[PDB]
Amino acid sequence: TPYDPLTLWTTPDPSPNCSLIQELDAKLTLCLTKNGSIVNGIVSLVGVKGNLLNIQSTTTTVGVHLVFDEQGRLITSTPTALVPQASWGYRQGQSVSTNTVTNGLGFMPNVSAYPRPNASEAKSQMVSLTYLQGDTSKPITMKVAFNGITSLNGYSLTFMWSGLSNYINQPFSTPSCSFSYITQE
Amino acid sequence: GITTPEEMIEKAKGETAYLPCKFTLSPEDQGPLDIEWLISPADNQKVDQVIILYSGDKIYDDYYPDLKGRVHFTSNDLKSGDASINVTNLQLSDIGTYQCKVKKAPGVANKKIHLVVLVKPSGA
Repeated sequence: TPYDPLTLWTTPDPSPNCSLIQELDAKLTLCLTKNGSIVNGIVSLVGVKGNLLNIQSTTTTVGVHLVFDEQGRLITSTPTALVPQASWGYRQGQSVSTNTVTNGLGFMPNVSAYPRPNASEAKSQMVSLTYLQGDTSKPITMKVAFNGITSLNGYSLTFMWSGLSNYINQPFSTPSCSFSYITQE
Repeated sequence: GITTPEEMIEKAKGETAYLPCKFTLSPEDQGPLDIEWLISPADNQKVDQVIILYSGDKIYDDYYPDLKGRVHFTSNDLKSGDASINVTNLQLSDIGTYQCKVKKAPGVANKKIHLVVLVKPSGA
């Protein structure tokens, strides 16, 4: 196989691929690898245009969602952060394969473990402390919610970087942040 | 891939620099076309700063403030295989490594150009 069926990513060095506040104003690098019932994930977000380059005084949180359908295939429409033309799929070299994901449920967060109506439940969350800029003097929290911004028969991943309130005139930028979850299949 | 190696372009302040980036596409490269130019200024510590972009059949500029209005793709048909750009009225601040990334999943290529700007002509 030319591609790796155990990995779904945005490629290592994606181009601005999100229009969070304004058109293509951010780069979301996300890689998901399936290891049995657990997905090892590494996410990273950085502002490249507009307010994301200069965190507004009132901003306390910056977040993105990835909503998938019942086959685990990403849906490129609000509120999914990645734009329609953005790379997302099996890994093939430093790029993405053009094949459609046919084992998508292997990467989706398990709904029995994280019921769609349970996003507020601590268990549907993996919360950690990290640092803006990667600067240890600028602590922030990262919360990953599982299936909280769902449909039905659908799945989702939500990433919230909070505690930004006290960080101004700084571009929004996170370190590579790790996380994991039990898989649907 | 891109048709030219990593090169060094030496120009004089005020002149215009032509940064060539021509590419060929493979039959396999069936994904959407993305062209991104980044820059790592010599004067500061920033690296891989987005300069101009071609995504979803549209051009997006206005990313790097100091280079505002002085960057444009040279070709009127990028898809044909030419991602080249021009940096007009060069300033000493423009010195740095400019990178051209041309992507068509699964295809990906990049080229690095080290642009040097001299106060007055001569590399003699």
